[PDB]
Amino acid sequence: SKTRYYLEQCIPEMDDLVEKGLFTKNEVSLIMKKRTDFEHRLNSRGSSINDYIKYINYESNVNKLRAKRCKRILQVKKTNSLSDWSIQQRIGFIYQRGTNKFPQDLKFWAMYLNYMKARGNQTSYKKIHNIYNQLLKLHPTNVDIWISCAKYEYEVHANFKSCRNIFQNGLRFNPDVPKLWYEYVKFELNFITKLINRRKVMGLINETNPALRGDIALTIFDVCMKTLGKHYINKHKKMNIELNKETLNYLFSESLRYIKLFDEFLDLERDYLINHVLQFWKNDMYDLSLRKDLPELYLKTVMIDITLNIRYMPVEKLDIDQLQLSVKKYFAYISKLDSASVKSLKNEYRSYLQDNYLKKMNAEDDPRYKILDLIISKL
Amino acid sequence: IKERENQNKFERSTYQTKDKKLRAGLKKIDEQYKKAVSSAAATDYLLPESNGYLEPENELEKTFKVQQSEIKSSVDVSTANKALDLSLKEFGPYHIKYAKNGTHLLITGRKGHVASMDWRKGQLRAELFLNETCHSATYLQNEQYFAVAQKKYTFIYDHEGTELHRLKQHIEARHLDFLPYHYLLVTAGETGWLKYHDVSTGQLVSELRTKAGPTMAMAQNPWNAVMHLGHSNGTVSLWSPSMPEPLVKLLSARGPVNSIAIDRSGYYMATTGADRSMKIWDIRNFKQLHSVESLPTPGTNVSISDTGLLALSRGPHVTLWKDALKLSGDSKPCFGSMGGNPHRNTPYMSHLFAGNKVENLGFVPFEDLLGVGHQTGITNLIVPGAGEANYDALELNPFETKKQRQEQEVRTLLNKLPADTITLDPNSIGSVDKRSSTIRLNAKDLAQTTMDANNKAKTNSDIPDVKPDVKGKNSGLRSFLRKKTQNVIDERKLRVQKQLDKEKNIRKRNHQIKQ
Amino acid sequence: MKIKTIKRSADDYVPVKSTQESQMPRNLNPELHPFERAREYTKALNATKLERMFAKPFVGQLGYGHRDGVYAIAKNYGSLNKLATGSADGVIKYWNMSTREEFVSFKAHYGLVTGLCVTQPRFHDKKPDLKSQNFMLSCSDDKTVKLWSINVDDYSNKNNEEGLIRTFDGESAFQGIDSHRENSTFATGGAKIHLWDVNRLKPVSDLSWGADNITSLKFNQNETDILASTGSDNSIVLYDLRTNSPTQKIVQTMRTNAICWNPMEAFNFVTANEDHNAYYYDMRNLSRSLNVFKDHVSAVMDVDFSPTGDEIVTGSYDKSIRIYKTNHGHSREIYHTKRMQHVFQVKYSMDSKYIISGSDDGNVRLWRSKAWERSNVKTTREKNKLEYDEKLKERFRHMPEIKRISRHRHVPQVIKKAQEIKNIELSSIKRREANERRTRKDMPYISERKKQIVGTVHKY
Amino acid sequence: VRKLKHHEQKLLKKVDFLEWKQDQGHRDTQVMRTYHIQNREDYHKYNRICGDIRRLANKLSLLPPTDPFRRKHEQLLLDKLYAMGVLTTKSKISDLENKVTVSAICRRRLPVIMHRLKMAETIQDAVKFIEQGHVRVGPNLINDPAYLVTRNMEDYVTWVDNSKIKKTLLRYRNQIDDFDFS
RNA sequence: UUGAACAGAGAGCAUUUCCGGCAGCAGAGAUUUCAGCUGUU
Repeated sequence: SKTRYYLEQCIPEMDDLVEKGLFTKNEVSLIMKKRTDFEHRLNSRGSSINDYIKYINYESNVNKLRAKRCKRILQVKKTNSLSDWSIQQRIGFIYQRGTNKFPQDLKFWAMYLNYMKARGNQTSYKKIHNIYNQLLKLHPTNVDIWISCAKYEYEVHANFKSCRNIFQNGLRFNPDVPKLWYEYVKFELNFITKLINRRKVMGLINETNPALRGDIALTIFDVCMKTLGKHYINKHKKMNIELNKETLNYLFSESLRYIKLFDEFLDLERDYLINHVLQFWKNDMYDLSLRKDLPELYLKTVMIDITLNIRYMPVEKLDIDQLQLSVKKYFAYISKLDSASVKSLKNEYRSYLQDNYLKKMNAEDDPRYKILDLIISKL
Repeated sequence: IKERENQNKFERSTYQTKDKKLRAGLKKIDEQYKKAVSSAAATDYLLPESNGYLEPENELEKTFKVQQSEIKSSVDVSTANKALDLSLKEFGPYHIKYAKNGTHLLITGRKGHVASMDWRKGQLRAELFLNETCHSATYLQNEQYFAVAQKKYTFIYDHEGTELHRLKQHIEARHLDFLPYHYLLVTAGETGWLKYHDVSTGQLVSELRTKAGPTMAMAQNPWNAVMHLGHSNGTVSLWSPSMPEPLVKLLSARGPVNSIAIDRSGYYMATTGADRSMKIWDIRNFKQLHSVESLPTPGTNVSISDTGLLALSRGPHVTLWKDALKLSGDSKPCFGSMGGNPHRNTPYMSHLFAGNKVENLGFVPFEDLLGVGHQTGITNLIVPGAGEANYDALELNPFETKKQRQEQEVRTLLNKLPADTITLDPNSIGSVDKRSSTIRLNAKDLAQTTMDANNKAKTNSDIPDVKPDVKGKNSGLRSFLRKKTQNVIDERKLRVQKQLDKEKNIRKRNHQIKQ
Repeated sequence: MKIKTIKRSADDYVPVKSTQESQMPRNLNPELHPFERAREYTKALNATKLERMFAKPFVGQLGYGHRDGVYAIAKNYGSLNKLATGSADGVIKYWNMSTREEFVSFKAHYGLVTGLCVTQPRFHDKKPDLKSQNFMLSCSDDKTVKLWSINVDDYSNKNNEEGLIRTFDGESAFQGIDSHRENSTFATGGAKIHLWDVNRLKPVSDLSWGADNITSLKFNQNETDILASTGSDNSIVLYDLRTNSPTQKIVQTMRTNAICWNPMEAFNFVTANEDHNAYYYDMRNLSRSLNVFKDHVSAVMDVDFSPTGDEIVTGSYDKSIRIYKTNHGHSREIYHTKRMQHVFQVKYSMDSKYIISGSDDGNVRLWRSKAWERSNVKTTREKNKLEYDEKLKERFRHMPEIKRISRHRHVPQVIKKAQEIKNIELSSIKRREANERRTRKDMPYISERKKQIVGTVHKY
Repeated sequence: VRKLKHHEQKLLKKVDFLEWKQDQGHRDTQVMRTYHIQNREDYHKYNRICGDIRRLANKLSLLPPTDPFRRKHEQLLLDKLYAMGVLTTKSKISDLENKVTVSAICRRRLPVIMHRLKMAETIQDAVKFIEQGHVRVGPNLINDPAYLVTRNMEDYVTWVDNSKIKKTLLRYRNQIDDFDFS
């Protein structure tokens, strides 16, 4: 039977261990009794994934004991024999059998992947790719596995082509998940930032382009808005107008969180990216006017633009002319908006300018801070 | 193909070619044999248990001084409970038998009280009060059927205890046995006839006439299913159902042979006679190894365990020897070490059933236990090192279930071995006939042999050649003419007479020339 | 005093969970396992008896059969389940063996359908759709060779013409046909052997050895440029297309009916003979045969190899089919039926699992290549049990009653009486040869594999 | 034994653990169940006696038919067996081979006689009443169930006096006389 | 039928390339670990 075959496959390792001074024959017999129990539990009916986990833990501690015994007796870090890789091969085989039998246990899949990544020198990139291929075919609608695949390929191999292909296939399978779009934008921004800093490194060693601009991330942004809106409508499909307004509000939050990612990206042209996203939101969506449909969100976007005109610049090195231009834009927006909207926008702008400059610098310390306090009192 | 220490028991014995296909095929056969033997010996890492032992730490410590109470206190509770005592004062004495699994026990009193039980569970399968003289009982292929040798006829009962069969052909049997691969129930007794009965079909396979009076003892060789009978003339005879005469006759004792035991490997046999002599024989080579002479009292029973312990019961005593079956003279069983001589094999254990007489002995299979039947029932003695620790679940499973028993019954029935396959040597099936030619003869060689046989008459090679040097007293032609019938005259005898006359004339001429 | 006993924890032998199977401790010590030879012998004898119980070879017939006897059978070498049969009334059917029914039937010719083969035509101007359509060539005594297209439902890639594409017209009648395994060319027998092309309406070349007719053809499967042919003058002639010439000729005692090349060995072929035998031949040395297959009673009408090349199948005039291993000179199995009559075509399926036979009664039948085997997929335990049984039967085949059971077949009374008549006649020839060898001091001993050959054109 | 599968039965046609040819159909067990025979060897002792009768009848048949010795001995045997009660009639010679059975002898045992005499409702009841000391054949108490009753001896198979059974039947008919002890 | 450029697969074959010794530097990960660098063997 299968248990007998697997035990007879375990035999040559114990031949090697007895041949070296590492283990006594009785100790080998006790180890094989435990392995007999575990192999019977795996190959019988009524098994669980916990039996696989316990067997892997047992083999791991056997390997640790073997390492200590090889350090102590022979005074060598490792022998050149079968026994130093055979337990590792067995643990990989137990993981493979467990994933084949219960493919739905994502924790066991993660344990398999972590183990195969951890034994880096002995494993193969081909093996990690095969485990990813099996797992991605079995669970194509799990976004985290696609993200982990792309992350492994980006940090370990720095394979930007494979990372792009992984993200594109994953978004083909999961077009409704905002998280995968976000990670794709983050990867592309990381790639172009690394290209920019690599060009800068070259320019300092020795002696434009839409790729360096960020138009790839902008196109991913636009396709994200269309696809996420369409799939959100398909999931939740006068009342249609209310649903469209709710969809626009839902997309607005993801857009603002993309804005926060752009603000996190300091090296990139934040002003360019914010200009593009506010251009998109200035363009009408869902057959309704944005400002008329969501005046609170329109006022929020106007205040966001007015603040981010100078928010990229530090408060210590703030430009009085830029602050005056922002205040003039705020006054124009207040004139355009309703009186309650103008009052709310003025209060928000005053609070933002206060938290920017008034807490940072004193009116006695800076002569321009007195003018800022006067402008805040006027607002 | 690395060489291994335990390879010897996995080795198998066997009783320069120009052909390239044959050379490569024989090379493949030898390679596969060596690989299979090494890979079989490599599986001793997978043995789950180890045999028991009883070791003395000091020089003052003797193993035969160790008592059953001390052993029962020392060993674990399950084995202490397995050592069971049954007091049955009325219908004694009791002859005991164990199942080949060892999970069932079959006791038989002389006054007709026959019981089958699951001794470890404490569950009684059957209990019969026959009110009749009963001598022996045995289990059949399971615990489901058992045979009892009653006063005249032998009876077969099922698991619950109903009579299935009354075997009129088996008369006054005192000894019962079962061959578990041939499904043969073997009876011997007062009539001096050995009878083999097929329990599956119901046909009596063999009636053999021992011609030596009532059979005093009977054992089976588990290796080759040959029955060793012990007669009152002092000979053990070896019987096969396909032959009317015994295969081997061994002159073992002077008086009647009290008991016979054969070890599991079938290589050693122990007999006790009424002459107070216990003899250990090699079976395969048919020499005797040891002859312990003048026991204090004649040994009533011998038993041999699966590990190789030898148990001798003489009246109230039971003594066991360890490593007594070996070839060396240091392995001869003795009773006392004369001043602590290590070459003397003092008994491994001893026990006394005071005021009792041991009826029969049987080692519990795969347990460290020896069951003793006696005048008041049964006891189990704990004997560390007695039973085989590692069994095989395909052959005999002590933890067998009902459905596993049901499947194993049909499996063994399908693979029942025919009675004609029983030989002295189990490796005779598949061999070339002994009368047949050692080398293969093709058409050309057979035609050449036929031509030689035809030309032999013309070349006169049939008659012996004339030898003048050989005297006429011992001459082959003289013996040929003497062995031929006097009245009948044939051409061959005429040529033999002419050649004998010519050789006699030549010898006379040579003698005259010398003289 | 150290007292240690056998202690057995119940956890290692009785599982705690109900759902778990019981553990099987195993000890390979031979003392625990006696009677090796006798036990394996009894298993092998039970395997032979079980084979005799399970021997149920007849799978079934194809359709309703032809109106007249079946004289041409050609398998599709690309497709597993397709066949082409042609009868003596000029009717040709294409068969799906999976559903056991015909795709199409054609009233093809007016004479007997003398030859049939399945082709993959390769035209210069166009490429045929071989996924949707299959093609077959036929040749008859009405002096025609015709090409046919059949619609096939194996693939569903799409949502044409069934029938006559091109008619090749000849001067005399045609007796056999075969096609090239990698080219467009094909050859037809008859009065002269002609190499044709599907793109040309007249023969490309004439390959005839002298003025004798040619009955059957066969293209080599591996060395696809080699051809072999049978003549009515007891001759087997080889041909090579690279030299475009008839390579060698051998003359035997009687006329050979059919030829098949080994799929696995480019230089071996079997010929069916009127000797009641079949002969296995090496192309390089035709002075002797490799093997003689001797079990038939009347003339062997057709021969086919297994795709693995281990076995041949013969169909004869004694209304029987016989399967041979290439090693042994006698048959392994005989197939017969009261409804079966003279067998003129046997083919061996591309799976090597089935045998297709066409008979004089007009029926095409499917048989198992091995009668005791079954076509289900086996579990692991069943597959191991069957393999162990086969190896044990092979090991103990040499035993008397195992041989007695294994060689037993029910044979028709006519075939059995003819066997004993041939045995008596062979014994009479043996005593006459013994008397001749007694009379003559030095007589040559001629080999059984040499006896059938009258001569060869090119000496060795 | 579980039920054999189809391929197993063909290889195991002769296998049977419960019916053997030497059992002869369990005819002995059938007869003992019919007539409540307690001893196991009673059927075989009766069968040996029947075999002696049949062997003697066969020898008398092989004698010539118009033999005074043959006719006298056949009539002697017929009269003796009829007087015992084994043979119901004396008409035919052939009854000495056809109608001599073990069951014919077992029908002359005491419990079967009582059950036919309506003394007991079943043969088993008659057996128990015999062992319990209720039955006398003449003045003699018989506690052996195997005791064989002759045609003449049928007329004295009666209840013992002072029997609770006898008192019960007399009390049922309202004819109990306590002076007679009942 | 062949050539060239491109995109690959992990799926075959070969290696008489290098690495699974040691010392040291430095980085990163979860006090240890990890690969890498510089020497040496």
